[PDB]
Amino acid sequence: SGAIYVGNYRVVNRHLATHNDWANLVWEDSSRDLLVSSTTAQGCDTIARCDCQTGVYYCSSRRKHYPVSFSKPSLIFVEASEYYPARYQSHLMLAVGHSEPGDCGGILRCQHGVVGIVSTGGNGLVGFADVRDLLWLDEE
Ligand SMILES: CN(C)C(=O)Cn1ncc2ccccc21
Ligand SMILES: [Zn+2]
Repeated sequence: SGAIYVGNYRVVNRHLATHNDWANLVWEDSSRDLLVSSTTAQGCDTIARCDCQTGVYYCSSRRKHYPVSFSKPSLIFVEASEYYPARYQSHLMLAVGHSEPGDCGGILRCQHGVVGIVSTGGNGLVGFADVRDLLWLDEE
């Protein structure tokens, strides 16, 4: 579990979105595993605006933050998990590291702020859903 809180937005994995998220929907995209809902209070997070390929991510299944190198957001085939069939996911970054299903929502961060959230795992990789292209998160 985990979310990004930027302005009056809550950014979550689409597959972990609550009824309250869907009832306050701003934008969702299954291919990215992202959903954004509206909040009443303002959030503490800053979104990175950059093409960094190094950062640090939170792994709940280890209670640890790990420094990683990661690929640029791409369209990638993801094998079946407890929450999705095998499919193509877009805007996905991969790194070498530990990821189980419950790790989804952990933040990946660089020197510029939040890059994305854990969205995939298995076979020694962790996949992150990028948010740095979503420039509208920074306003309105
Ligand atoms: C201000 N908002 C919410 C948006 O632009 C949301 N958004 N983000 C990407 C994207 C792709 C097509 C259509 C809407 C999309
Ligand atoms: Zn950066």
